Order: sequence, then structure tokens, then C-alpha cells
Amino acid sequence: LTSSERIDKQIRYILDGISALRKETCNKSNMCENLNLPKMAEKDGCFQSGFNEETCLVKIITGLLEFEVYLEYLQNRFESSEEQARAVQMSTKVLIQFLQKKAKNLDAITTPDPTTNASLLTKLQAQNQWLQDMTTHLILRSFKEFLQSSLRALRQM
Amino acid sequence: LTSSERIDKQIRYILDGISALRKETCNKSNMCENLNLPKMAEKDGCFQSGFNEETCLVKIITGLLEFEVYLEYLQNRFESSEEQARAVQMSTKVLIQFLQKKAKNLDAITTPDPTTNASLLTKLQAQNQWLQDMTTHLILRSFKEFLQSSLRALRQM
Repeated sequence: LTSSERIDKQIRYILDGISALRKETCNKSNMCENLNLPKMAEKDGCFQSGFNEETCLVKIITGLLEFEVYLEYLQNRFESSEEQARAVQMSTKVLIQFLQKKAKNLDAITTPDPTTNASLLTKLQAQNQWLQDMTTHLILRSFKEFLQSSLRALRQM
Repeated sequence: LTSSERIDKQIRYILDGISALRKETCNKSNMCENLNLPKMAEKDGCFQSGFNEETCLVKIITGLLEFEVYLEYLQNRFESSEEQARAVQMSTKVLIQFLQKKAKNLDAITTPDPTTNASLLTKLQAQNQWLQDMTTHLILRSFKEFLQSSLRALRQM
């Protein structure tokens, strides 16, 4: 497997993990069919029009590091599938490692503040069960969309 | 600057940051002159006898990722130099990024559990002020020793 091949397979793996968590929570809350979650925009260079490999790769890595506090939220929230939640969390850290190798030229990426992450987590875990179910669904959809767009951009590099 | 040069300068920078935090806490507690902190051993391949670049590089990255919860402890503990503590924390994440590029061939590295890290942090922050002063000193000395040995090994690669 090349570096690129390994990255694509890892994203596909994580998406399948998200799809299993989404089925689970969505069968229970029925909420499927603010938080400031990472999202691709035209300026990031990951879309065909305005495509720019370098800015796009930085945006992918940046947005995955920003997602980590929300994946820690999911691991603390899923009880039955706490292991699946943990596996998404850990597989995402492996993906970021693989992308750091791809951006081997590129500069170091700003990382989220661990202490600001801790405060967010306490707030999100203080909400009532409806709001936490809504938070869980939003995180899974946003994270899915980010990784789908990432897969599409990484194809074009 | 090459990749290697950038890594060496980053470690030297962080050591100078540790030396400033050590002076500060040591002038106050007077404790300078269990926790299971990362430490190099002959089996890791980082020492001249039994030297092995590949295992050694994996050990460096692994041990830096293990140190991150203790650097989060320091950031929550230093009040006056909370910024210096935060800068050590963030500069260490930059160093790990630079080393992930060096281990570009190598496999993905097992990362600590974020939730197990959270429990450790609460325990360490529950101790009385003497024990926390002792914890702070031990973390700075161990982290210094790990980075000194890392610099020495990275020279030989």
C-alpha cells in the first residue's frame, strides 16, 4: 500500500465506524434524516474550483485535530458502544499521523488548547439527554461530511 | 534548515523552556538538586550499545505522546507562568509533528487514552500542595532527561 492508499483506506474505515455509531444513536433518538464544528469552505482549497493541495492538506489536518475533543465527547457518551466510539477516536489519531507524513514538507499545524477542550467537554456533558442526543448526531454528521470531502480532495492530490 | 536540524532546534527550545520552569518551581519548593513517567531503557535502541534507529524513533514519539498528560498537568498547575507551561505543551506537539515526518516510513504509533488521561489529571490535581510540588519537579526532571537522551540519539541517525 502506498502512503496515499493507506490514508484512503483509513478514512473509509473511520466512515464505516461513524456509520455504525450513527445507526445506533439515530435508532434511539430519531433525530436523523452553535457547536462550531470544523467544515470545509471554498477558501480552504479542497474543492475543484480553487483547489490548492497545500492549503487543503493543512485544512484537513487542522480540522481533524479540532474534531478530537468532540470524539472524546462521543467516547464519554456512548455506553454500550463505548468501544466503537473509542476506536473512532484512536483511528482518527492514526489518520492524523499518516497525514503528517504526507505533509512532510509543510509547516507545523496549530493544535487546539487541551484546557479549552476540557471546559467544552464539561459543558457538553452537562446538557440534558435531548440536547446531548442532538450534539451526538450533529458531531457524527459533521465529521462524516468533513471526511467525505477529505477523501474527495485527497484523490485529486 | 533540514528536517533533522529543525527537530534538534525544537528540542533545544523546549529544554530551555523546561529549564525556566524548573528554576521557578525549584526556587519556591526547594525540592531540587509511582508516577510512571516515560524513560529510555537499553531495550529501546536509543543508546550507543544496542542502538537501533527505528525502535528508537518509535520510542521517542511514543514517550513524547505519553508525556502530554503531564504537560497538561503543568499548565493547570503553573499560575504565574501558565503561559510558559502552555508553550512547553504546544511546542512538544510541534516536535511530535516534526518527528512523524521523520518516521514517514514507520508504522502508526499507539497513543494514550484521552479518558484515562483525564482520570490521572484529576488525581494529580487532588493532592496537597507538597505532593503537587514534588509531582511538578519529577515531571520536569524526567521530561528533561527524556529529551536529552532523545537529542543524543537523533544525532546518531
